[PDB]
Amino acid sequence: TALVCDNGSGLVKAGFAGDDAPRAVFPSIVGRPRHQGVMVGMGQKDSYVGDEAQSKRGILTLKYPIEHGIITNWDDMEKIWHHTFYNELRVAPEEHPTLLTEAPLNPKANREKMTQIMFETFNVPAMYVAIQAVLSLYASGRTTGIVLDSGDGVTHNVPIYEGYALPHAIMRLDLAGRDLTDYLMKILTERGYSFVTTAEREIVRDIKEKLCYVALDFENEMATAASSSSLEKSYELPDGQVITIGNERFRCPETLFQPSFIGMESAGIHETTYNSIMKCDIDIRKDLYANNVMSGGTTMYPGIADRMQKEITALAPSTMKIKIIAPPERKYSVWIGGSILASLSTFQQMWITKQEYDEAGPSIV
Amino acid sequence: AALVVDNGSGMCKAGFAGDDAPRAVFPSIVGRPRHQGVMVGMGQKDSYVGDEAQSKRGILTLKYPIEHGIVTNWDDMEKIWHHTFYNELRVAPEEHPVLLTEAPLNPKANREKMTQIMFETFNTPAMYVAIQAVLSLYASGRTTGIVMDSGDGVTHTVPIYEGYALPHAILRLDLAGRDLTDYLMKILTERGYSFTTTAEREIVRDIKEKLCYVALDFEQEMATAASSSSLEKSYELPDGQVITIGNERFRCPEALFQPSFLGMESCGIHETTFNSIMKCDVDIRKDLYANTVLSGGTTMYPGIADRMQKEITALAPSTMKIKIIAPPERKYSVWIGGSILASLSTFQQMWISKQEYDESGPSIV
Amino acid sequence: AALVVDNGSGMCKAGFAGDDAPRAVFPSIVGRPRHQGVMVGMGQKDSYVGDEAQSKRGILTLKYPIEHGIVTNWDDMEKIWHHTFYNELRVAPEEHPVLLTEAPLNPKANREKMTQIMFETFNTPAMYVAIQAVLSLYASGRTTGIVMDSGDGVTHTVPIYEGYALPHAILRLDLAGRDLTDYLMKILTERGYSFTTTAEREIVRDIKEKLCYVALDFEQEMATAASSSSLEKSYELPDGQVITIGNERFRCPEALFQPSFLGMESCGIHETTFNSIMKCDVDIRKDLYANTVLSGGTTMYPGIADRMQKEITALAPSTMKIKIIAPPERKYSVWIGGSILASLSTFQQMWISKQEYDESGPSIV
Repeated sequence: TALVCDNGSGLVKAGFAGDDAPRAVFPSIVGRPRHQGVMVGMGQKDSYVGDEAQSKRGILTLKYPIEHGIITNWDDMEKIWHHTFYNELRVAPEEHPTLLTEAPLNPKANREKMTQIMFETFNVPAMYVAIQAVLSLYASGRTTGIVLDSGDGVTHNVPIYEGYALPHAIMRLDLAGRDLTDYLMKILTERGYSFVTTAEREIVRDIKEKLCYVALDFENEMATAASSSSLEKSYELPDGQVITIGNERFRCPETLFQPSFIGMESAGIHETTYNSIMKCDIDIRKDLYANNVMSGGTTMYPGIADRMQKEITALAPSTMKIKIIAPPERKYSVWIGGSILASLSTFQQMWITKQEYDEAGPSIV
Repeated sequence: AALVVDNGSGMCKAGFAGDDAPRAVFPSIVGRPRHQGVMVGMGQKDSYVGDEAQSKRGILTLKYPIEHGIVTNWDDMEKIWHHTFYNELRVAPEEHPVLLTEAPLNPKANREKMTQIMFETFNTPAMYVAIQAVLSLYASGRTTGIVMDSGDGVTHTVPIYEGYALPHAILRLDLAGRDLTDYLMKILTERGYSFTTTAEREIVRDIKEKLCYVALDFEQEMATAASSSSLEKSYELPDGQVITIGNERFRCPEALFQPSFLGMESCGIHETTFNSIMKCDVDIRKDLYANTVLSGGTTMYPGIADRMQKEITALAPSTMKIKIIAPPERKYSVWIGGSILASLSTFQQMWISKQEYDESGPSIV
Repeated sequence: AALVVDNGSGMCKAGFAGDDAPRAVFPSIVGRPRHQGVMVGMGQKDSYVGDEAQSKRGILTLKYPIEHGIVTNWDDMEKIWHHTFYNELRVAPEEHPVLLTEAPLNPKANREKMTQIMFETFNTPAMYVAIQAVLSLYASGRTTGIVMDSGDGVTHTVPIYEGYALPHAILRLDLAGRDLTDYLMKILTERGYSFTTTAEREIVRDIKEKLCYVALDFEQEMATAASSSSLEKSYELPDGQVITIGNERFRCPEALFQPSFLGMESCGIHETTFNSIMKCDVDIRKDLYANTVLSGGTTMYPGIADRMQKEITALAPSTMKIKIIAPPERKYSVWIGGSILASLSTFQQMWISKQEYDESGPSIV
């Protein structure tokens, strides 16, 4: 049984081929001690990764290595690719062909850095790297179509004709889950609660996952929010201090459609979907909109699919009937797309072997 | 069973002698695979053709081999027939004698060239090259008459005497399909509904069929359209605007009768008819005016017949019955007429066989 | 003196008739005030626009009013002209007639809507609108010919007959300024150059202009680069180490002729031009070939002229004298051709007068 790993900014997803649900599923944090120290039971470690890092947080500084769908630093990444295959997956990489994910339109050196490292350090008999959005479209049973794959780092749009992405029209919008968490922090503060730490960044991303809803309309909602507490959700902080959340519960996910609110001059998601298809062929536009597909983290919200239809349904070319598929299991989609493909009795001529590396080197990726 | 292959200018039809609808229908396109630049490896098959080539497009050079009925280029046209046999009907031409379509106003040297290729390269047992309109009258169960084809870019009026065309009078006029569709694009430019070619030109064509018709009288229909609301038809999008087209619907067919609308020099389509008839035999003339028959895609406008019968009555001697025979299936009349023809046992006493090619060569048809 | 307003998709150009070079040249941007929160208010100037908006940026939702020579919004755009008048040229258009320039097959309703805004909102005495390319053929000193424009967003190949564009041949191909540079970034990164998303996209653009060209033959330029370091050019960053880029400099512009590098389903800058010309009149063609002009910024890669003369000679029949004119100033050519037409009084007895909008209304364009 071979390995599949959808890494992200915030979330790694990993395991074996053909397993329905993933084995390793963990926050890409590496974490440094704020003092030298060893206490009881276990000798001192240099960094803490994943879940280890998430519990150690207060006595750490936390550092993420993947930003915006790109792996910035590799040192940190190895500490994570250790925490998979050894800690979470509980095997030895030696027996096991591995698949890692990649960003729609990742630079070449980066990709071949994955291929260098996994063949040297983790020494796997075979590796594959595979493009996130496409693997989602696969898990969703389709050949052609357009994906919105959004996580803590990035939202992409990747138009696909017949199992192939059209690179020229990929939108990579740098507004996503991190931008939506620190904003939710900022606006809960702009209700009237004092948020302080990067741990309280978890408190907000929790409210973000549980209480939020992509405003089905923006203006109709603000009117009812002003008129009635009816929209408010109570929230027990780990303190016991029951707070409130009301108009912000839509003001936060809304930033996907309007970058105006925070910072950028750019188009909101509805415009980038439509816009990427303007950069695409007319014949296929129809098969692209017919099958919009969603994955990642920052797709997971209430209202967002319903919204994603209506908002565009005002913009596309004259025949192009739309339908926004956000598979309910969507976070794991890429990995389901990976796992099954990686189990395919065909796919054994699609892996890169360790031998292929020792003959030809990293640029084979 | 023998073949009928109706290579309409952009769209080849095929099948067998004795069917009621064409058994292989496809775009007569040859795709030449390409990216220039000295690509190190291209792919399989030097030319694609047909519905394959339609999907394959962006990687092929797509062009119709045919122009107006005429083989422009014999090489990529040969690939059209090569497709018909060993791809479309999955047949073997050495077993299967083929009726071959030829346009109104199409002599001599391609017949002469056609009989070469088909008897040497594709070793057909026998063949007959046959005028598109001359079979179109056969589908309508007739033999004397005048048939009017208008397909994509061609009108055609062919004075048929007894299943024989009188070639000098066969008119071809530069008015059909596109010249009405790009003109209909220019009709939706006063208001106007954006399509241009980015590339909703197809949707313009799509309006043409579903929502346009013929004014029996232009003037009373103008004032009646100015009386609004019943003539206006919504061309809604499953998306944006519920666009409304009114004046359009009768405006665009009218360029057939008044070449004022498009700038082009023409007598009316009614006078095209007259200028086949009066150029020929007189003892057949109300047998022409009473076997005046229609063929092709641009004939199918709902109201042309009532308009035609009238508009020829404005011209012809009083003492002639104008009787506009338009068949129900006038899109495929040529293939049907060919099916009937190659269901005559007497088509054996009629086509040219292998024998007569190996003796006479090219000029035999 | 009357006006000429070259609203190139991200950069407008304005001024008068008679002037050599553009008199107001600016980022076609109109920024709305923003911030969200909900607070006291804002107050002054509901849209800061032009370079005022370009300095502002991170305080205003700036947006791009055009994309692919298609106007994306009219409200923002109206304020581009209003800026042009009462800020840029400091003029009032009720005195000053305007000339405007659009895309080759700028969508129908965009042309008209444009004029409405100019005739009732900005009440011009007169206006001549036309296609950006037609003017650029007049800048090129021609009347008949074909223009292959490549700005930032899309190509256009416009068969102009005697100062008139023919829309049925005019093709538009999504290969331009962005698409070159986004590749060039992905191709610097093999050496780990990695400017990614700092700010240095404009530096990958600075490389593009200052150091790139088009290989004459490709495979022999490959071996020539592989004999090293006269083809490489070193590069000091605004702040940063001297880099060296070699193989790049032709590899990226080749990719106008080659879509496989970008990974796209497209024809090459040479062939789309061929397929544009063939759709034009058999006769006019001789001097469409013999007067291919290049215009727009993304043609500017050195070597393209000798390259493209050869490249069309790979595709066109030998009986026509191929001769690619490319002007040294192929950014300003559309305002130059603009100013040529605007300095010609025959077009005074020919442009859209206010009175003709009082007669015909929106339809007049």
